[PDB]
Amino acid sequence: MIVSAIAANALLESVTKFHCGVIYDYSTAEYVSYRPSDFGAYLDALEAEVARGGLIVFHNGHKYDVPALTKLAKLQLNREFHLPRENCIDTLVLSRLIHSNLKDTDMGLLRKLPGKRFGSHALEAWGYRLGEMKGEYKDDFKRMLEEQGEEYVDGMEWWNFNEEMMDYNVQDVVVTKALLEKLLSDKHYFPPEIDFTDVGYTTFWSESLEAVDIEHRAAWLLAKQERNGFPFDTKAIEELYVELAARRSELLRKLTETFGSWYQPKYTPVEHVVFNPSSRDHIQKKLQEAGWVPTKYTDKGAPVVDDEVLEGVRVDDPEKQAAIDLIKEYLMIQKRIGQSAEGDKAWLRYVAEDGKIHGSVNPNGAVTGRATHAFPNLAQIPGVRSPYGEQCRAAFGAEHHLDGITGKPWVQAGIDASGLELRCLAHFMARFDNGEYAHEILNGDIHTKNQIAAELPTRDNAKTFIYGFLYGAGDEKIGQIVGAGKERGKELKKKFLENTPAIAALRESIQQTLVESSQWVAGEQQVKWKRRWIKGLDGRKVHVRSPHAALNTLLQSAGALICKLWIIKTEEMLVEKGLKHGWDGDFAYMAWVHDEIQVGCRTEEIAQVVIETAQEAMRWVGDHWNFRCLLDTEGKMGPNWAICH
Amino acid sequence: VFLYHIPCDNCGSSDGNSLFSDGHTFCYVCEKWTAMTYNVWNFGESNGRYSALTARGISKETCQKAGYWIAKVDGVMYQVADYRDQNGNIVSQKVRDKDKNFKTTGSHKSDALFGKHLWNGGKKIVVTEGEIDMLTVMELQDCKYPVVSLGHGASAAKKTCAANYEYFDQFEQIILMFDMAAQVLPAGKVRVAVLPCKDANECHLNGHDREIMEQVWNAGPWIPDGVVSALSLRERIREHLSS
Amino acid sequence: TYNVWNFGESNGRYSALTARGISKETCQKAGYWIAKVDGVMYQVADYRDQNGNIVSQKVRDKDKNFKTTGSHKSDALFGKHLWNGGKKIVVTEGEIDMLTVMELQDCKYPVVSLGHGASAAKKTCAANYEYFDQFEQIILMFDMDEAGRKAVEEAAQVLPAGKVRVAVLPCKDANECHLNGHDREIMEQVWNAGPWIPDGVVSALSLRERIREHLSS
RNA sequence: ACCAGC
Ligand SMILES: Cc1cn([C@H]2C[C@H](O)[C@@H](COP(=O)(O)OP(=O)(O)OP(=O)(O)O)O2)c(=O)[nH]c1=O
Ligand SMILES: [Mg+2]
Ligand SMILES: [Mg+2]
Ligand SMILES: [Zn+2]
Repeated sequence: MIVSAIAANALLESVTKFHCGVIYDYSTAEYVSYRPSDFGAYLDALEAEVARGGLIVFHNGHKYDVPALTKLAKLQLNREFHLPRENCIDTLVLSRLIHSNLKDTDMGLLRKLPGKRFGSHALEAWGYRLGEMKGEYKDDFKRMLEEQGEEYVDGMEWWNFNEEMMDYNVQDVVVTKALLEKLLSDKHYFPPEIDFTDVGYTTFWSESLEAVDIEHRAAWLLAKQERNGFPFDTKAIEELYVELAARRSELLRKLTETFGSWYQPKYTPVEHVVFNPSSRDHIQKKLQEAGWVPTKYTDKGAPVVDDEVLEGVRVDDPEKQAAIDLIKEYLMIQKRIGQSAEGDKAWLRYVAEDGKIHGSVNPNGAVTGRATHAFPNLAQIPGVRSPYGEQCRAAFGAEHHLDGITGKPWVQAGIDASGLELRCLAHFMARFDNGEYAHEILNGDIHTKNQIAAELPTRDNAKTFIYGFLYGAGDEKIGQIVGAGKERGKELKKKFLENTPAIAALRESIQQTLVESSQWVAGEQQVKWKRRWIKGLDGRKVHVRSPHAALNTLLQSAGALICKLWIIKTEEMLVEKGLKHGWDGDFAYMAWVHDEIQVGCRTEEIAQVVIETAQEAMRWVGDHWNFRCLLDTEGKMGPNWAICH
Repeated sequence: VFLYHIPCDNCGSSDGNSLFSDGHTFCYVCEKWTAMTYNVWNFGESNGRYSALTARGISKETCQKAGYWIAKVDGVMYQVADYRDQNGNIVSQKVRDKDKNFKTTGSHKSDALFGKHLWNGGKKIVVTEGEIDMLTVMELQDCKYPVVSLGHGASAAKKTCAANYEYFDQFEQIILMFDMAAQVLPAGKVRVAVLPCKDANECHLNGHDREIMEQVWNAGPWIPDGVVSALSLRERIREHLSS
Repeated sequence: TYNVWNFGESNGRYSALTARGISKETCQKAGYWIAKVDGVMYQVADYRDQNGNIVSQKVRDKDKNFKTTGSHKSDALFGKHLWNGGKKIVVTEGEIDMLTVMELQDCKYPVVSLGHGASAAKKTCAANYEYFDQFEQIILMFDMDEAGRKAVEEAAQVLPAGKVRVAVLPCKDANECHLNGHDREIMEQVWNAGPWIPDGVVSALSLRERIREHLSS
C-alpha cells in the first residue's frame, strides 16, 4: 500500500503539463520524490504497485487525480495508462461516510480553523484539524512576489515549476498519511483483527463492511458520468431568454402606472421612491393602503406574502384585482430569468466548448445518504407542471448530440422507481401487521387509489399529502394541502391512522429504541440520548438530528441506498453483457437525480436492452438484501428529457 | 461568493444570515447589510443624489453601478457622468444639462470609455455611441453583461477605437450599435446589427425593445464596404425593371 | 528624477526572482535589486560605464512602467562592465533576458543587454561600433515577433559583417524557454546559431522544393 | 425570508 500525491498546472478540464509527484510506501518508508522529467518513472512505479497486487491511496483520486494521469500519460508521452478501480482508493470518499457530520460538531473547534474552513472535507482543512500544517503555498507565494515586487496576476501559480512546490507536495502527502491512519483507526467500519496496510485488493474490500465498497463504486461511476456531461441546446434557451426578457419589461411599465410612487423619509429629508414589484415590502405597503386585511401573522409585525395569499386577496378597486396577477407573473418571470441566464450559476455560464454541461454531484452530502448536486444544480430545473417548464426541459435533451461517425442524433431512456419510500415503509412494518399491507401496493397503483379514497384533485396532491402525513406533520400543514381547516386536518389524520394501526406501533418502537428520556422546556427541549445513530441497511451509522425526524431518517436513508446499488448494478450487467460505456461506445449516463436515471444510447435496440436490464438490476437489489416487498420500476424512451420525465 | 449560513443577531433568526468570502454578511429576513475647469467635482461637495430618470426609464441601481449621478449645485440639476480607469479611479467627468453646455473636467484622454472599469473579461460586448443607449442596454440586460460606450462622439471612431486595441482583443464577438464605422478591429470578429429606429432608446420607449434583444444575440456579420453580392440586388433589379 | 538612489536610503535588498526564474546569485552578480520607496516595492536595475562607476538607475513598478533617474545615454549597456573581451557574446532585447542567460551558464560567457530594446536599437548600435571590435562572434537573441525580426534585420547593418549570427526560438524569448523546461534548446542556439541570411536574397541551391511545387499547380 | 427539485 502506497500513498501518492500529484501536482499539475491546472484543473482537469484543461490540463496539459505534469509538475511533480511524491510517493510514500508502507514497506520501505521512503519519501520517493519525482521531478518534471521523471514522469515515466512515476508511471512505472504506479504500474509496479498495481502489478504486484497492491492498493494506491490518493486523496480526491476518483474525480481529479487518476483521470489527470490518464490524460497526461496520453497527451504528453503517447502511452496508455489505466488504473483498475479495485486498486485505487480515496481518503475523501472515506471521510464523507465516516465523518458525515461536521457542521454539528465543528463548533467548539472554531477558535484552529480560520472560519472559511468551517465544515470542509478538503485536504487543507484536515491539516488544520490534525494540528499538522506548515504554511500554505498560495499565501507564501503571494507574500514572496510582494516581497520581490513583481505583481500577482491571476491567482495562477502552477504555471512554472520551482522548489517550494515539491516541499508543499511533501507536506501534502504527510497530511494524507496522517488522515489515513485516523480513518483506518475506526472500529465500526474496519475490525481491529487485521492490519490494513499490507492486505491485498481481495482482502481489503471483502474483509470489511459493504458500505466501504458500494461508496467507492458509486464515487467511481458518478465521477465517470460527471466526465461524460449533459448535452445542452443553446439556441433554444437564447430564444427563451429573448422571449421572456421582453415580458418583465412590460409587466413593470404596465404596473408602475397603476401603483404610483411616493415620498419616503430618508428639515425632514424625503426621497421619491417608486414601486419595485420584486420587493415584498412595497406590495405589502400598497396592499395595506388599498383596503386589505391579512389575517395571517407569521412575523410579529408583518404579514406573510407568497403565492398562497396572493390568490386569496380581494380589494375594492377592480384595477388592483387584475394588477395582483401581473405581480405574480412578474415574480415568476424574474425567478425564471435569474435561474436560466442571468444568475451567477446560470445555465449559459457553465456550457463547455463541446456543447455540454458538467455539474458536480456529491454522492454523500446529506446526513441520510442522499446525493447533492451543485455547480449548477441539475436536480432543480422546473418540471412540466410549472409554467415555462417544458421549454426549459426540452433544451436538456440527448438528441442534441449528433454522432461523430455517422452524423445522426441519439436516443434517450429514462428509468424511474415507483413507490420507493412508501414501499420501504411496507418493508419495515411488515413484522407488525404480518405483511397484509405489502399486498395492496402490489395490487394496482397506490397513489391513484389513495386519491380516490381521499377525494384529492390531483395525483401530485395525493402524493404530497401522503408523505406529509407520514413524516410527522401538525394539525394544519396537511389541511393546508386542500386549503381547509384543522377540522379536516384532524379527520384526515384519523382516517389514515385508523386504517392500518401499525404506523404508531412502529413509531413507538423507534422511540423505545433510540430515546429514553426527554425533559420539556416551555421554549426548548432537553433530551438525554441513548443512541444518537441508526444502523442502516449496510451497517453505516446514520446520524439523527431531531427525535421527531427519526422515521424520516429511517425511511429515506434506507431508500437512497437501494437506488445507489441499483445504479451500479445496471452498468455491471451492461458492461458484462458486451457493450461499451462512454460517448465512443453505445451508452452513457447523463444525470442521476434522487430517484430516476437518464441514460443516452446510440440505437433503439440498445435502448430496449437498457430498459430491459434495469428491471433485472432492480430485482437483484431487491433479492440481495431480502426485502419483504417486491421492487419494480418503469422506463420511458424519447428524444429529450420532456417526454422522458 | 456564498459560503454558508450563520444565525443572525438583529432579527434573531436561525438560518437567515449568509456569510460570504468577501467578508460581508447579509440577512434575508431583517434585510440588514453589514461590512474647461480642470477640477473633479467632489461627491460630498456637489450634493450627489442617485435619482432616477422617469421620462426615459432608468432604475436607481443602474446609476449606482455605472456612476451617472445628479448634482444639485448652483440651484440647478446637473447630470455628472464619471469616467474611470482599469485600476478603478476617477479620471474625468462630464457635466451635462438641458442646454447641453458641456463642462469636461479632469484629464480627458483620447481613449476614454464609459463602463470599462467594471467589465474586463467575457465573451460578447455591445458598444454604443452615447450614454443613454448604454444605460438602456444595461436596463434591458439587468446590468450583468459587458456594455461599454464611447466618449468623444461618432466622429472619433478612427481614434478612440484604434487606441484601445488590446482591450477589445480579449473578447470573442464585438457587436456595434453606433447608428441606425471602423475597421481597425481584427476581422472575423465584428458584428453590426440594424434597428428600425434612430437608436436603442427610441426602440425602448415605443415597444421595439424586444427587437433590441433579438439584434444582440443574433447579430449579422459585417459587410466591409459598399461592395455587394449578386443576391441582395434581387428586389432592386426587379425595381429598375418596373420603372 | 532626483539622483541615483542608494540602497541604504531606499531599503535595498538583493534577493531571488521566484515568478521569473532567476536565483539570487545572478542578481547579486549583475546588480538587479528591489527598493522600498513610496510604500510600493519598486524593482531597479543599475547601469554602469566601461570603468565600473554607477551612471544611472532604471526603476520599474508592479504595473510595468519605466522611470529614468537622470542622464540616459546611448552608449550604456546593461551587463557590459563585467567583461572586457572574449570570443563569443550574446546580445539580448530586454533586461531580464541577461539574468536568464547568465543563470544557466554560471557566468562563463559574456552577455550584454540593450538600453532601449528594439525601438531604438540602431542608435545604440551605431555608437557602440568600437566596443564590438574586440570580439570574435556575436549572437543576436531577440524576440520572435514582427518588431523583433525587424530589429534583428535593421540592426545587423551597422555591426561588423562575418560575426553577426541570428538564433531562433520556439518561445517568445529566452524567459519562457527558461520557465517551460526548454533549457536544452537555448544552450544549442548560443553555440550553434544561424548564419547570415538577409531577407531579399535567395541562394539558387536552396530552392528545390519551391520549384518542385511551383510547376505542379 | 421566497422559489425550485426528489
Ligand atoms: C413528493 C415527495 C416525494 N418524496 C419521496 C418519495 C419517493 O421515495 C421519492 C421520490 O418521490 P416521487 O418520485 O415523486 O414519487 P413516487 O416514486 O412514490 O411515485 P411515482 O414514481 O409512481 O410517480 O422521494 C418525499 O420525501 N417528499 C416529497 O415531497
Ligand atoms: Mg491531491
Ligand atoms: Mg418515482
Ligand atoms: Zn437578520
